Amino acid sequence: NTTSSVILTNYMDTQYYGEIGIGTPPQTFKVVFDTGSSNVWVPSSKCSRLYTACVYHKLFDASDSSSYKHNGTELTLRYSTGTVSGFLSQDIITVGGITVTQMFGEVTEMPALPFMLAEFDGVVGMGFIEQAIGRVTPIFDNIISQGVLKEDVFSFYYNRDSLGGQIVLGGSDPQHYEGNFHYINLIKTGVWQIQMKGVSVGSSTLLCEDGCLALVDTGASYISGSTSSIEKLMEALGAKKRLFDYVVKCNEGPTLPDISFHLGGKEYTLTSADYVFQESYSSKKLCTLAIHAMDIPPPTGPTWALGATFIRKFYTEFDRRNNRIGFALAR
Amino acid sequence: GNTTSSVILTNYMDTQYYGEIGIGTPPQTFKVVFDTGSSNVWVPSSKCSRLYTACVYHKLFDASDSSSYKHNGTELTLRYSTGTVSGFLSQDIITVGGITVTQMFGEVTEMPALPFMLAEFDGVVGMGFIEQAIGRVTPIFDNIISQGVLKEDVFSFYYNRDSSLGGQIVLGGSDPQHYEGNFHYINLIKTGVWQIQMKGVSVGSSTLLCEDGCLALVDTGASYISGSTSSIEKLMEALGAKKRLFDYVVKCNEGPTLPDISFHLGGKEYTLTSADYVFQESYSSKKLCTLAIHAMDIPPPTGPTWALGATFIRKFYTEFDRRNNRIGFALAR
Ligand SMILES: CCCCNC(=O)[C@H](C)C[C@H](O)[C@@H](N)C[C@H](CNC(=O)c1ccccc1OCCCOC)C(C)C
Ligand SMILES: CCCCNC(=O)[C@H](C)C[C@H](O)[C@@H](N)C[C@H](CNC(=O)c1ccccc1OCCCOC)C(C)C
Repeated sequence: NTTSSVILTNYMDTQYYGEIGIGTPPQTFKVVFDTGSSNVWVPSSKCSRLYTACVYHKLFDASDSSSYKHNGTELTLRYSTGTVSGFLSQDIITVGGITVTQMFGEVTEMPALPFMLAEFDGVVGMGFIEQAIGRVTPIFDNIISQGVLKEDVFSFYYNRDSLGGQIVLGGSDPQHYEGNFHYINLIKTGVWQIQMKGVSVGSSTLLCEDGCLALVDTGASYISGSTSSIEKLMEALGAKKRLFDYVVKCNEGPTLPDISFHLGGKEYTLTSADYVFQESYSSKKLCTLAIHAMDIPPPTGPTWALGATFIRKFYTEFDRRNNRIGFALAR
Repeated sequence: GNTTSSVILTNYMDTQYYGEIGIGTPPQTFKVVFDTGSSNVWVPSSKCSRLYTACVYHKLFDASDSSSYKHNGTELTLRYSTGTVSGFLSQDIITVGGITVTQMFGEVTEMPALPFMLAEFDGVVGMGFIEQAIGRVTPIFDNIISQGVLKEDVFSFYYNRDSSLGGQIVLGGSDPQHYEGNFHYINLIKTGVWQIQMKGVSVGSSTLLCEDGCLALVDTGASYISGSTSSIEKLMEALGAKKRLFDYVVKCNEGPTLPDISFHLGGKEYTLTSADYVFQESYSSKKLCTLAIHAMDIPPPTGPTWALGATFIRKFYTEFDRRNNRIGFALAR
């Protein structure tokens, strides 16, 4: 019976990473926990000094984990934000309390933009075996294997910028949501994607009636749409593009409509407050939105994806055993 | 025997963790610190001259309202690492969460404003052993233990990342809703004090410091992790932080990059990443955020020691096991 709770760090509301320890003795890295992919990886005490990205991070030393059993496979993880390439090996990862012996990637090649913007070191994928590049069996399907935690559900709390945020493997941590869940169902097992039958703005449904797809990605900073969805949405908030990104001007952020994401029956609404990055109400300044365009490519893509922005407002729970997702007001 | 009481605590800015005791019949309630570095109990006294303006700003024990107060009057002076208080003895019934003890305590009559003008708590409930209690005033935990009440002769401290309950002490056990993983116990070097042998602090990668060994008192009534000036400043050299008089300070936009500090308590490696020890009020180029580790030299009564205060208890649930004279740490949640 377990609830293993991993406490997270909220770095500027653009990224929340918590920590695993790998090896015996454990070597701890800060990692993001990603429901949009399935492979666990950390940098290697091997990663080329010329990837400022290796240099900078923390690096796994395969020769200090007594328990380490190498394997070899050149792994190539193409992520929607950049592609890392390393080689596969085995050790003991400690998650919270739990201890799983898990094959992971040792990243060797690591392309600086963006993993040097990564304030973290690696990713644990809470995704599916079906997404796992090279059928390496993911940590949750594997922790599940040993049968220790008490429900195979795991949930995410992301806090506003303090606690920071937590993952609870085994159930929900009830102090951080209010009311009871209402679940939405996976379209097909293999992805934590669900169906939005619309995105409204204030009142009027603007797009995505005759619904479009929703990836629920905990390893994502924002709400994302296709360039042109996001276009029409910005176009309606009044928000305008500055150079990179869209802004609105701070004193007017109170004015903006709500977006409402109609997920299966219910409506998950977000106010200006939840999506405008409000460093003041100054009349004299521009304030960024936390909704962003990002083209996800088509295995998985092209899809809208609900990352941190959504999850700060709604506690999410990933009900692995019923292949569905729950949401409740987070607090 | 069998009982567990739990005291609840209020967390003021991860710096002050105070709970509340009731002394007297009727009870005068006082906000106090449950301190494992000292072993006397004291509260400000009605007789404190209000020229000490800490006594103007605190709540005082007016002993002519307790029907139970038993005079005793021996003066004692309490010399803490941060400042000294002086006063005399008294006896009355203190309540420490449900449990009731008659207890000899100090009525403090001279309370120097620095640093107690700065303290949200009114007094101290020393949780140490009798070998460090000034004047042998048999410590509150030995009194509850002679009462035959508790399920186990242990107390546990849970200090919470501030922001709903601030923390919780359990008397007689350990609450497994605030720890995960298994306990890890480190034995005491001597009986008399909650101090354990520690070998090597690691900044980032290599055992930078306390290589061969040094002591670590695990003091719940202290906000920071302390180390000897002669040793912290080298740790501080490495982290590259600045001295600003009483604390250390780093340019705020560095914080979230500063290398993990690791502690080697008795056979495992307890580790703080840079959230754990950095008071991130900003991510600016300007603004200096404060590191929550700073130097301070505990005097050689209790050796010169590293003191592991609320920055470590905040991550590892601590069970002070008096019964086997050892301290166990586990993960907090
Ligand atoms: C198996 C190959 C992946 C297939 N699936 C995908 O690519 C999904 C569309 C999305 C994918 O999971 C995506 N979440 C990956 C993320 C993206 N991370 C970054 O690119 C990243 C780098 C620097 C700074 C921030 C970044 O995002 C962190 C967001 C997490 O904080 C909540 C991983 C690497 C932590
Ligand atoms: C029995 C006499 C032995 C004295 N020995 C010692 O001085 C010990 C080594 C340290 C001692 O435990 C020390 N921690 C005492 C504490 C320290 N507190 C303060 O100095 C202090 C003053 C103002 C504001 C806060 C302070 O710290 C409280 C921190 C507790 O919150 C976790 C007392 C005065 C409440």
